[PDB]
Amino acid sequence: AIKFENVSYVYSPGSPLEAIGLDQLNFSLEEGKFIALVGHTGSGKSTLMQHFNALLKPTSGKIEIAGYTITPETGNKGLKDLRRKVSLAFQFSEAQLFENTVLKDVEYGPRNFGFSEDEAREAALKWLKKVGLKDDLIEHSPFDLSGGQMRRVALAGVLAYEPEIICLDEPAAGLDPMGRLEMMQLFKDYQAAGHTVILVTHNMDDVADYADDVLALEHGRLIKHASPKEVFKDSEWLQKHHLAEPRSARFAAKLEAAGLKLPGQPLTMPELADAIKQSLK
Amino acid sequence: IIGRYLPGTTFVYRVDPRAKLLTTFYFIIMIFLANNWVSYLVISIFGLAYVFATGLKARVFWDGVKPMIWMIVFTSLLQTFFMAGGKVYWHWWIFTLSSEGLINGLYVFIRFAMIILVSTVMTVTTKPLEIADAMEWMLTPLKLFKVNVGMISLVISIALRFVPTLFDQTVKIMNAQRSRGADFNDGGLVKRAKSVVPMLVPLFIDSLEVALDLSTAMESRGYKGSEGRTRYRILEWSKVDLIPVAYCLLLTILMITTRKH
Amino acid sequence: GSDNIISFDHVTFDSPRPALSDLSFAIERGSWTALIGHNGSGKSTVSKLINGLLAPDDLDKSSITVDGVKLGADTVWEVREKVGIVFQNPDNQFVGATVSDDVAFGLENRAVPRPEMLKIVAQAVADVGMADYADSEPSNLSGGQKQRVAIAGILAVKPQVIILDESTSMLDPEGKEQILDLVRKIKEDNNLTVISITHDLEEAAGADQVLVLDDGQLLDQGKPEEIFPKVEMLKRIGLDIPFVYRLKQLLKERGIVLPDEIDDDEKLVQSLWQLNSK
Amino acid sequence: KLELRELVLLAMVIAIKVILGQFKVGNATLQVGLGFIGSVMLGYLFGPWWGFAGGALSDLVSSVIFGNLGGFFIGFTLTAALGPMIYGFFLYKQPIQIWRVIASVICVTVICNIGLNTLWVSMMYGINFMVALSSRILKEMITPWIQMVAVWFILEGLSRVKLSRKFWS
Ligand SMILES: Nc1ncnc2c1ncn2[C@@H]1O[C@H](COP(=O)(O)OP(=O)(O)OP(=O)(O)O)[C@@H](O)[C@H]1O
Ligand SMILES: Nc1ncnc2c1ncn2[C@@H]1O[C@H](COP(=O)(O)OP(=O)(O)O)[C@@H](O)[C@H]1O
Ligand SMILES: [Mg+2]
Repeated sequence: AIKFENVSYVYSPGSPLEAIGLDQLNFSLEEGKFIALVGHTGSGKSTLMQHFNALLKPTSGKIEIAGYTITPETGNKGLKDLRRKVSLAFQFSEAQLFENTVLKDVEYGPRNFGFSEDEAREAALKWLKKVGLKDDLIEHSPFDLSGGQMRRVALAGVLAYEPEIICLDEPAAGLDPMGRLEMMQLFKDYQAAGHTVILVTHNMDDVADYADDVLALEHGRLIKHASPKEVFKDSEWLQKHHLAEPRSARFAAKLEAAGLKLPGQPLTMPELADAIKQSLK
Repeated sequence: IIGRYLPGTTFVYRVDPRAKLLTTFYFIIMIFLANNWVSYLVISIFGLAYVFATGLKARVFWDGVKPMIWMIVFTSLLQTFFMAGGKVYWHWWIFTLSSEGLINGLYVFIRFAMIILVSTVMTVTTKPLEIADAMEWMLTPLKLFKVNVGMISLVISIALRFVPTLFDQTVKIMNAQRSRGADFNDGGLVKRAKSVVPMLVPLFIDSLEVALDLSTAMESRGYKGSEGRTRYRILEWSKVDLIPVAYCLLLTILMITTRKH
Repeated sequence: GSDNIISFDHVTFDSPRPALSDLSFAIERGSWTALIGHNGSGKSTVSKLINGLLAPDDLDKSSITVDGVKLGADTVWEVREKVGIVFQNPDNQFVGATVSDDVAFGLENRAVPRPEMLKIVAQAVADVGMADYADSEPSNLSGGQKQRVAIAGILAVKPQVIILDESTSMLDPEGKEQILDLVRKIKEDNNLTVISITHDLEEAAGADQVLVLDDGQLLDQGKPEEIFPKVEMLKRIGLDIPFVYRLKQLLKERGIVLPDEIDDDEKLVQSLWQLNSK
Repeated sequence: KLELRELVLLAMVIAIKVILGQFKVGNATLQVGLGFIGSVMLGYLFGPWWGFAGGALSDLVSSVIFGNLGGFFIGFTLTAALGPMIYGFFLYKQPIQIWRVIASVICVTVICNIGLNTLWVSMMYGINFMVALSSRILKEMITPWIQMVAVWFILEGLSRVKLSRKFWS
């Protein structure tokens, strides 16, 4: 499980430039669910992301994650075992590929966490098969690849050791629709395997379709923490807090403005189609 | 740690950056001429006047001198021991505190202090873009070699713009590598040496892509070489620039008469 | 009268597959022609080839003409004055040390006297919504602000064609909307032609003409209301079906019958409302 | 000479050297600055003479952005320009070998770190040459043996990068 107590992060404590990155946060994320972290630009999503693996340590806060406890005065020793269980993929993670070989780059992850020379290789091939990258592209340089293939290699690099908690910063930003859907289904299937996925994204359609919990930030302050069918229930509330709503929800709102009833809350396209079918039934 | 300029309203802030840089260079050159107590007193008075004329708190000078105080102390004491002479106050195997040794140590400390203070005054009270413009202006005489100083100025301008960006990219790359188990300060000599590659190779790739994108962007906007281009950002003189001209010139007298010929 | 016209041509950077192959299209004057395709379809090379950065492999049968002048090694730096491109990455193209210097880079390159440069730069910076940021450093600006600076710099030299090469891909949705609205306002005011290169079809939904590319070949061209309904072609080459047509396809599979001319969601919702009468 | 794209790459490498000048690696008492790495990049990629330019400008640029608290002086600029010149002489187009790395590091630390830097510190601060050298020689005898291994691994990585689709040769 993941749990925050009163947490604050202040950039450059003291100093004339003292920006409050995070405000008083209090939430608990249940292990094994899909969580989508949403908010406008500059809301502190990246700081909250980095707080998970103790890259950024709190200021007057307590974090309980993967059995570990992080406090403002904790040291850098022992974070090697935390970063094995809680792993973060940053935005444009394809920029981190540096190794001589695709396979070597994928297995650079597990090897750092004590994997043997055979276990790391087997995990690396397994996840290279899973991410969709085909076989002959192995033993190639990571730089002699397409953008989508480079991103697949980068994601396989951080999924290769099976971390319990994975936090993804806009994983499918620039991919094709087929690749985007493939990556989203990969993360959903990883979540269905018992692990926890925390997604930081601006796409509300993905939040409606896949997320089980929605974590809404505004100016470093947690404004809402609930299921997607409750975060997107009030359009004016979303507009006030710089939050967008699903395109399916927008169409549902327009149809209801035309007067046609729609049972439930059609946040995704199959639900909208079924709602229309029931309305005209 | 990027950015050391501290805004202020005193007349030093209005001096043209070229004149301020010339004053710094000339002060460093003139420090070479100090070899007796009179000349060191003269440079001390002039440097302290230049420091007070900025209006800055002494804390900025102290912060500037902290990184080198160990070097200053070690150099001063070793010069004191190696140039010992005259009256002896404490004698050991090699350590011999002496009047001439203390005088030489004081001289070395004064040279260190005033070089550091003049450099801090130049750095703090000038915007980085203006220092860049002054440095590009002082590279003008190289045109007698027919070297394209336009390319030199363009390279300096582009490099100064991209240090803040590439630094943040380096931080991002280190964080991305650390998130998957990389250790950048542990593991002994060989592992520490190996750990620099995960930092450098993606940074070099980013530099390559930035170079290609910026070259295309510059070529598409009409760039065809430094020959035949006007300027938007210019440096222009004023009356205040007569202050450094006198301040140096007067100094040039007070040293020459007073130094031990 | 067409602004850009290209006769069939191909370019190779050295590579077996040419990036383009017999590409041939015409672009009107005062249009919002939208260029869409795959991430390896050859759109960026088209953008770079319009202003003369790249040259066709056989000049004897290839032809590129912008604003009535035919592109050639001698004519480059004359077509490049009439068309400007805003590239994908906001900060990689930011060359100046400040906003004013970045805007003034293009005028410096043309040996404009400084007294006129000051006025032109001030007016160009005021045309976009960044009048007070005339001294901000590149690192103090967001992606949308840097794209505004790029558009202002392009607008300073007064081009006749603006090519937005996936300019809004790396911005937040509100930044995307703000930049697109700013570009539309500038196009209306200065009477320009805008060629928008984009991956998602939402931007192309408002275009006056749509060009779709695949493997370096022009697969189809026409109005967005006639390109989008061919959903099978869009799915074949892997492109995002726009919202209304995708929803109409789902209603088709659900058994609901709608006219094929249905378009932007207001018409769709009113069609469902009129169907609800029975 | 260098085309526009190569000039922008030279500016990128200058910025990389300036940034690496601020990065230290080591324990609580023994720390080595990574600046030498940048110098190798200026010698391996752009040759002996252009690296010299990249050596000089990197000293100006850093002094502009991080402050030259060691005194605004042209001798340190000459040293920072002379380093990459030797690195380029030893490593520009030749295949990566152990003896080239050894020789380049030794020659750079003998001519630039020992010698020129000691001479200019002595001239600036009035102390004679032996006083300046005795106050330094510990670092210039410890650091090169680390710079050797670091340069070997950096050259391996950069040779890996150069032979790719990214680099435009
Ligand atoms: N410098 C280069 N050398 C060789 N081939 C290249 C180079 N740059 C691109 N290509 C190739 O040329 C083809 C055309 O790519 P292009 O850049 O036109 O695509 P795009 O999807 O329009 O790009 P963008 O995303 O920038 O809009 C691709 O197969 C690409 O891999
Ligand atoms: N390196 C930094 N130094 C100081 N302040 C920062 C830094 N990075 C971010 N901030 C501030 O902290 C807040 C958190 O922003 P961020 O976490 O980047 O939000 P997002 O991830 O949504 O862009 C921002 O409003 C920004 O002003
Ligand atoms: Mg983010």
